[PDB]
Amino acid sequence: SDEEILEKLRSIVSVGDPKKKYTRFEKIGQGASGTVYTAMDVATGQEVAIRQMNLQQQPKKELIINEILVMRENKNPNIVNYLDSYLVGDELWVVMEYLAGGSLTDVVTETCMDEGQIAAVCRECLQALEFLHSNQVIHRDIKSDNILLGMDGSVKLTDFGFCAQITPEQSKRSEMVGTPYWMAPEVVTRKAYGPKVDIWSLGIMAIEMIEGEPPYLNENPLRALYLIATNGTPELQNPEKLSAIFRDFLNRCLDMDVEKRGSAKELLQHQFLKIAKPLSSLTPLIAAAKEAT
Repeated sequence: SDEEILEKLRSIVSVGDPKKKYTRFEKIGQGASGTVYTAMDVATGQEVAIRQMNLQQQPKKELIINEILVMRENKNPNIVNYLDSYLVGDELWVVMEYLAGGSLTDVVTETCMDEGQIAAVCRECLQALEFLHSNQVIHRDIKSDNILLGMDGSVKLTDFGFCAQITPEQSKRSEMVGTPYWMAPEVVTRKAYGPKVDIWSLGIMAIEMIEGEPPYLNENPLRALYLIATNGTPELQNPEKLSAIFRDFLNRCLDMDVEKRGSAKELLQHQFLKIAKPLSSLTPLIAAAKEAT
């Protein structure tokens, strides 16, 4: 009930108006997710990202409540920090830390990452996934667009609008929520998928870092899914150009047999991650992609 939803949100949020706590707002996005602004927390100095949503015109308010509750109880260095929330009438405000280095998408479409840089990003993403999976949370929409970067090269996962919480019982999901091009075959070829769908998506993200886009980006999403389900593990355009350990890492992330596919815990031990360069090695790419917008 819209009424119950407001009472639930009322219990979650901090009290009052945020217009006092933040100052130099600046409107960025304005999609259907609500209006996003950059602003400054006046008491800590921290620059933040604030999403304002008019509730009565928000579709699935339960997903928003789920998102806040999951973020609040699953804080981690590799996840964009959820800071606070406020409700002013039917206006809901969600405050997140702001990362000034844009997203991984900007980097893969505007620059050329070397293997040491790719290994670093893959490691940081796997750290977030091991943490989430160990806490029974499946992100379900892993893709470069959901990987935000700090100017210092910090790598953090965001957008928990489609996550799932599982248990011993209800250990598998079946709802199709992810972005087509990054979806694991089992999301389609069957029902009941588990945490490893995020590992598959990470593998597609690695392909993005190598080739600039996920396989089949050129195709209608509807056709991509059929291809993903019928072609299975994607073929690289120039596999010979990659080191043997990077090819092995990709093979483990993109295996068709879910049981065979690596888990986050297993992949954090992979030798490909050991060639990772310091995260600050990403700063030049981030700066280049920020300028080339």
